[PDB]
Amino acid sequence: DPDLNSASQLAQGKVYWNIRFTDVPPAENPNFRVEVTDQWLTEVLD
Amino acid sequence: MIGMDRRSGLPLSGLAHLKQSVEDILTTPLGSRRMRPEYGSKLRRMVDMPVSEGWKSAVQAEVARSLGRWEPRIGLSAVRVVAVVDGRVDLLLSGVFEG
Repeated sequence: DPDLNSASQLAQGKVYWNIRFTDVPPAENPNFRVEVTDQWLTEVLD
Repeated sequence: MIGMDRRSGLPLSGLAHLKQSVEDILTTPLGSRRMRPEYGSKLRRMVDMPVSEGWKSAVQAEVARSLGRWEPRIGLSAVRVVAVVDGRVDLLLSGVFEG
C-alpha cells in the first residue's frame, strides 16, 4: 500500500499489504435468450 | 405448330401457345390427366417442403424434367430463387422464345 506505508507507520513496525481479488461466483441463474431472426433468411438464394 | 388458345378458342401458334403450355405444366399435377399419369409436375408436391439448398436442386431438376419431357420447343435458361418473403419462394423462370 503506497499510502498506509507511511514514514511513521513503518517506524512503529506497521507495514501494510493489499490483496484485492475476485472470487468465482456460482452461476445460480444461467439465462438463455432465444430469438428467431430473419437475418439469415436471405442466405437461401443459390 | 398451330394450336388453339385455352380460353376463347383462338388459333395461335407461336407466342401464347408456348406460354399456355409452360405455365400450365408448372401447376398441373401428375395423374390429373386421363390415362396419362406421367404428365404434369412434382411442383404441386414441392409445397411445404423445407427450403434448403437441396430443395432448389430438385425444383431446377423438376422444371428441367417436366418441361424437358413434354415441351421440347422451350429452352430453359435459369431457375433462380430470388426472394423468400413470408414463406413465399420467388423463383424467376426466364424462358427463350422459339418460332
